[PDB]
Amino acid sequence: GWTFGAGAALQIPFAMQMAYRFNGIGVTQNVLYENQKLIANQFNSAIGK
Amino acid sequence: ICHDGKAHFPREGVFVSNGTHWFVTQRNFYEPQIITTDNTFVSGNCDVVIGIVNNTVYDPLQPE
Repeated sequence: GWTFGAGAALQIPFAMQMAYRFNGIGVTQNVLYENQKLIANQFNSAIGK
Repeated sequence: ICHDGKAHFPREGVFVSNGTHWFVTQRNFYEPQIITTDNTFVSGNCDVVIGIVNNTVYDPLQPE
């Protein structure tokens, strides 16, 4: 995540780190937790153009 | 977590367990607490999230 630049590295799964970041712009967490597949597909298609 | 056929998400913090019990704590310090309905909100049903577990959610007032 972002804890390796301010101390010691601490592990965390990816799908929860994305919710952590997603909470910082206004939208809540269930929006991400209910649309994981669509977001993964969009990201995968975006990187490749 | 999933209780009574519903999905409960945390308000501020994470879900942690010591092996046989579940708690709620802040993300930057270790201070365990018991799960009630005053620090979670419910949205949807129990078939959309991946990794849902089972437990019981304490109701603080009505059954007391």
